[PDB]
Amino acid sequence: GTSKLKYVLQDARFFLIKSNNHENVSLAKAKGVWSTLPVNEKKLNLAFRSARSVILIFSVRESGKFQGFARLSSESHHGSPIHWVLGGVFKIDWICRRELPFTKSAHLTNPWNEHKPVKIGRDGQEIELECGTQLCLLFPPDESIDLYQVIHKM
Repeated sequence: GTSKLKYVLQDARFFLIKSNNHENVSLAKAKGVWSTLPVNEKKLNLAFRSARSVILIFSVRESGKFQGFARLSSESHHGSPIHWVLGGVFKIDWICRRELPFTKSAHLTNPWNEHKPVKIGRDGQEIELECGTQLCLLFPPDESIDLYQVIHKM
């Protein structure tokens, strides 16, 4: 079902994360971590303190798709070295590891990026609440993830 997902997304904040390659998203999916440039690190740390859930929605540049979305479980901290393909490290809990093609989100516009389609935005672009909620609900359900665990951290 979608009820626990909607609960996690209630009053959440949403950020578009762009990656240059699939390897970095695969690493983040396996290790439950993400790292970003300092200008975005500061914004995510501010948002983590401000909202019950902060959701990162990932897209690999030129893939034409989103690769999934996750929730921040920590502020950034400075751990084991991650061999990214090229600041601090955020811990993240994945909510959906399934893909969504850009074609399926063509009806969604982001008020915080001039009402451009939500697929459009620089790495770190915030997505307004309604658009972000609708985008996350478009993804295929990831039956391998139990959101009971995610709820306990809020």
